[PDB]
Amino acid sequence: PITKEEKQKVIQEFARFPGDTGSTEVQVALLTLRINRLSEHLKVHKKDHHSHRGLLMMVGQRRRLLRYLQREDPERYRALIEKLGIRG
Amino acid sequence: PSRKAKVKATLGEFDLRDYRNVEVLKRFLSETGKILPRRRTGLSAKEQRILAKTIKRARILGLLPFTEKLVRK
Amino acid sequence: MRRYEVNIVLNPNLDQSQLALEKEIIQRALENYGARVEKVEELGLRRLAYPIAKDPQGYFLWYQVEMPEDRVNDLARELRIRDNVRRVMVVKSQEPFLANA
Amino acid sequence: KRQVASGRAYIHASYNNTIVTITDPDGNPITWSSGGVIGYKGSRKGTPYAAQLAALDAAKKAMAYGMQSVDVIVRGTGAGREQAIRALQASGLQVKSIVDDTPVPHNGCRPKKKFRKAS
RNA sequence: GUGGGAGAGGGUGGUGGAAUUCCCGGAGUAGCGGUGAAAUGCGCAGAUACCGGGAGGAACGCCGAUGGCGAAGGCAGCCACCUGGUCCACCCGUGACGCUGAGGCGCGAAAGCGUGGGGAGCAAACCGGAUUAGAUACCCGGGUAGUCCACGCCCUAAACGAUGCGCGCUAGGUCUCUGGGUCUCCUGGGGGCCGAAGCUAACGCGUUAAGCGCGCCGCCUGGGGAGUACGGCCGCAAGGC
Ligand SMILES: [K+]
Ligand SMILES: [K+]
Ligand SMILES: [K+]
Ligand SMILES: [K+]
Ligand SMILES: [Mg+2]
Ligand SMILES: [Mg+2]
Ligand SMILES: [Mg+2]
Ligand SMILES: [Mg+2]
Ligand SMILES: [Mg+2]
Ligand SMILES: [Mg+2]
Ligand SMILES: [Mg+2]
Ligand SMILES: [Mg+2]
Ligand SMILES: [Mg+2]
Ligand SMILES: [Mg+2]
Ligand SMILES: [Mg+2]
Ligand SMILES: [Mg+2]
Ligand SMILES: [Mg+2]
Ligand SMILES: [Mg+2]
Ligand SMILES: [Mg+2]
Ligand SMILES: [Mg+2]
Ligand SMILES: [Mg+2]
Ligand SMILES: [Mg+2]
Ligand SMILES: [Mg+2]
Ligand SMILES: [Mg+2]
Ligand SMILES: [Mg+2]
Ligand SMILES: [Mg+2]
Ligand SMILES: [Mg+2]
Ligand SMILES: [Mg+2]
Ligand SMILES: [Mg+2]
Ligand SMILES: [Mg+2]
Ligand SMILES: [Mg+2]
Ligand SMILES: [Mg+2]
Ligand SMILES: [Mg+2]
Ligand SMILES: [Mg+2]
Ligand SMILES: [Mg+2]
Ligand SMILES: [Mg+2]
Ligand SMILES: [Mg+2]
Ligand SMILES: [Mg+2]
Ligand SMILES: [Mg+2]
Ligand SMILES: [Mg+2]
Ligand SMILES: [Mg+2]
Ligand SMILES: [Mg+2]
Ligand SMILES: [Mg+2]
Ligand SMILES: [Mg+2]
Ligand SMILES: [Mg+2]
Ligand SMILES: [Mg+2]
Ligand SMILES: [Mg+2]
Ligand SMILES: [Mg+2]
Ligand SMILES: [Mg+2]
Ligand SMILES: [Mg+2]
Ligand SMILES: [Mg+2]
Repeated sequence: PITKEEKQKVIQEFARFPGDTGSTEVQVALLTLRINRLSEHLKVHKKDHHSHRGLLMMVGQRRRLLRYLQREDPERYRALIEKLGIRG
Repeated sequence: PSRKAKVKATLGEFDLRDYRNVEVLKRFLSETGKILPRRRTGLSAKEQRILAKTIKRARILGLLPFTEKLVRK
Repeated sequence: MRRYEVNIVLNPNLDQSQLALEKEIIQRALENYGARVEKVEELGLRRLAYPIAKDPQGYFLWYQVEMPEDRVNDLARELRIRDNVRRVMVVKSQEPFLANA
Repeated sequence: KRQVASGRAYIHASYNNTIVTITDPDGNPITWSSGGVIGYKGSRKGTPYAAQLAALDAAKKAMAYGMQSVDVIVRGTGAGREQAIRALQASGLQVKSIVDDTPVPHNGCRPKKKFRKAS
């Protein structure tokens, strides 16, 4: 699964400031971790579709958050994409 | 109407999730190996739901019977 | 590293040497999969509710352990090879749910 | 000629026929009877009176082996079960216990169309 | 975000007992089965009924419910692993990042198709027995594809709440599932019943709206012809849109 230590690690890694737990960067990083975990889970067990739907929903949410970041501040958007390695 | 006695009222403090305790789960079974309904046990929804799986575990372990034979018919 | 409980029902007709060998193999398999034992309860032979392996009784063993999850099933198989061992049930440890309190 | 003097009695009662099989305490049969053993041939075998006749006939056949006490075992829901019970109860044979052991499945096999709308 | 909660939610592997069928052995005899009544059928190559053992496939009795979960189809032995959704408490963080959604894409009961496997029970077609004026049926004895599994297709339905999604507002009473709390009770989410105002042609709906409003998509314009023809797209085909 996803233990609390890894969650706190990624949160403190992508935190805009000490105490930030809900900024756009943190949410996108957490969604990216969950998406990679679900993709590794779906490489095997490829007959599971109910989790495939959740994967689609998480991808859509991450895309919407990245679109908001692109609209507001493109610099932090590019920095987030460079740190996470997204969009291919 | 099952006005004889309730298994919970006829018992004290016990663990519902304990699948190894046989002398307590025997009381929750009928004359046959079947599981007593809600009216006989007097438990709640969550209590009955936990009791079902614990009785199934005790059956698989070989402690509780899956079915018995009726006597004095 | 999760906490589990292992129930092992085996042949009650085994003598002390054969039972010692079976328990030795059990402990060896537990060490081979890294299962730290916290406590143990050996209830001995007890009367079964239905005949298992043509035997109305069975010798019970219980082990509260802590081990990595990824090999839990892989451990259970190892415990089913012994012909004397006839029942193996591994259950994740859960807090007791008391009723009529 | 075995001189059992104590055994069991299985009663297989169905809507079409009731058959009584008297066995030893280990299950091996000794004598038996049914509606077809009596003069009844067709549907009259699914009759409580026919079940009584079959039970009494099996009991008298067991008297040849000198049996006194029995353990009755009931299987199947059919017209004539209780009549065979009461027939064996007062027939010279001492009935020690009555046990219903009708084999009920756990929804394993699919029944015929006659027994559908269930599982 | 933190801390908790319930669940047949999904995938994979393993595993349990009852039962059916078959096989082996023991024991045992004149029929079993089946129907309104019968016959086909099976039985002296020893059946049915009984006991023990073995094999195999399929489905999970009681729990179990007017219950729960899921977006829908749908999900019911047990254990483990992987995994999705969801609810509550704290008022912690981001600071309108929202709603809907033509196309597109994916999922999609059963039946059906392909390849391979499996095949106990059930069973289209079919082989018979009855019934009948006739019985290409209902009833009875058999029985293949199939039902099962893996992979790939097929896109249908009384796919039903015959009620698209989201939000706000508008009396309550009662039953229940699930949390939280000062735990007679209050508060939140979910499943039912009765009902204020109101709506409706009526039946009925009524904080789970079919009421009052708003946003967006889909669809309707008499019946038959007809979900047919032609065209296009998709499909191995059946066929579907
Ligand atoms: K004949
Ligand atoms: K329901
Ligand atoms: K074939
Ligand atoms: K409470
Ligand atoms: Mg073994
Ligand atoms: Mg008959
Ligand atoms: Mg499940
Ligand atoms: Mg034989
Ligand atoms: Mg036959
Ligand atoms: Mg035949
Ligand atoms: Mg013949
Ligand atoms: Mg002969
Ligand atoms: Mg048979
Ligand atoms: Mg047998
Ligand atoms: Mg076979
Ligand atoms: Mg039920
Ligand atoms: Mg729901
Ligand atoms: Mg439905
Ligand atoms: Mg605030
Ligand atoms: Mg601020
Ligand atoms: Mg939407
Ligand atoms: Mg669409
Ligand atoms: Mg389909
Ligand atoms: Mg199908
Ligand atoms: Mg096929
Ligand atoms: Mg095939
Ligand atoms: Mg058949
Ligand atoms: Mg037929
Ligand atoms: Mg015919
Ligand atoms: Mg006519
Ligand atoms: Mg004629
Ligand atoms: Mg066959
Ligand atoms: Mg074919
Ligand atoms: Mg419906
Ligand atoms: Mg609809
Ligand atoms: Mg209409
Ligand atoms: Mg409510
Ligand atoms: Mg009403
Ligand atoms: Mg009015
Ligand atoms: Mg009215
Ligand atoms: Mg609605
Ligand atoms: Mg509304
Ligand atoms: Mg017209
Ligand atoms: Mg039309
Ligand atoms: Mg028209
Ligand atoms: Mg059509
Ligand atoms: Mg058409
Ligand atoms: Mg055309
Ligand atoms: Mg074509
Ligand atoms: Mg056709
Ligand atoms: Mg055709």
